[PDB]
Amino acid sequence: MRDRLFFLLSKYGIRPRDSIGQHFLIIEDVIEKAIETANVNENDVILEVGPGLGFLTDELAKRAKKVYTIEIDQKIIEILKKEYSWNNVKIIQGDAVRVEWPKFNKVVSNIPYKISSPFTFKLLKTDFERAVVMYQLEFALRMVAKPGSRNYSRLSLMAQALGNVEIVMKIGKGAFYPRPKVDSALVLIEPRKDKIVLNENLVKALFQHRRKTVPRALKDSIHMLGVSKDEIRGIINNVPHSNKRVFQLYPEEVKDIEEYLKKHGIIS
Ligand SMILES: CSC[C@H]1O[C@@H](n2cnc3c(N)ncnc32)[C@H](O)[C@@H]1O
Ligand SMILES: O=S([O-])[O-]
Ligand SMILES: O=S([O-])[O-]
Ligand SMILES: [Zn+2]
Ligand SMILES: [Zn+2]
Ligand SMILES: [Zn+2]
Ligand SMILES: [Zn+2]
Ligand SMILES: [Zn+2]
Ligand SMILES: [Zn+2]
Repeated sequence: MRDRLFFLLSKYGIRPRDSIGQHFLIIEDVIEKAIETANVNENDVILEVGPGLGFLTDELAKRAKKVYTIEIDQKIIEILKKEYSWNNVKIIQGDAVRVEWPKFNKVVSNIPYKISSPFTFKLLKTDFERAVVMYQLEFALRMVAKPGSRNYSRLSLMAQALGNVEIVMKIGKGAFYPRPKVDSALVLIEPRKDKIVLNENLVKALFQHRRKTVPRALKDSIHMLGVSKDEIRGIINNVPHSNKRVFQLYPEEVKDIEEYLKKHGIIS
């Protein structure tokens, strides 16, 4: 399967990456394991991103009703059309972060690592049942980080606010060409049944400097928006969870800051 990649790459005379965050999955058992973890059946409509040379895509097309696969490289698409004969796959040309997504109930995909963050935020705001995606292990660990831990960040918060996230297994670096410098991780995401929907400008504001207390953080980001300090100082000194640093906040605690600011005219 590494061999099949080498033969496809030479056949079309193409180099195995345009960019730095890109690694082809080349173990059949990790593919079949992503698919079994996702429970892909003949009724499911799947989104995939960065199909590469169609290894995962081919397996998804045997099992699902319909697959949409988003690919940025027009040269890769010409190869997927020549190399495969799928009735039920729709290749979409574009940056997966920018293009409109189709309706899908599931995602099964090895994410190019350069887009791990924007893809994840975009997905969490989507109506899906289940997603099984490959990331770097550090990024996956960031996604399951708990409030108050050192790697807890905007990503962690939103993942916990909107999803249930488990790392299914470590994936060895041996399993990609070219070999990454670190291991990847098979990650399951389901939407929370009881989502905590937070204002994105607020969260962005707060975690611009997640090391600050929540009063410092709110005062700085709202001054930056053009508002007098004196106009803001009182309202923000009565903000809930003021004894916390931003990186210690549960989604539930952000929600109360939001409703407090909403009530006091700041966010609208
Ligand atoms: C899965 S890692 C490599 C594959 O992802 C594709 N790819 C890389 N970046 C993006 C992107 N932003 N949107 C969609 N496909 C991408 C590349 O063209 C390659 O086929
Ligand atoms: O299993 S990882 O350490 O190669
Ligand atoms: O190049 S990979 O290690 O992100
Ligand atoms: Zn096939
Ligand atoms: Zn790091
Ligand atoms: Zn599980
Ligand atoms: Zn100033
Ligand atoms: Zn609190
Ligand atoms: Zn509360």
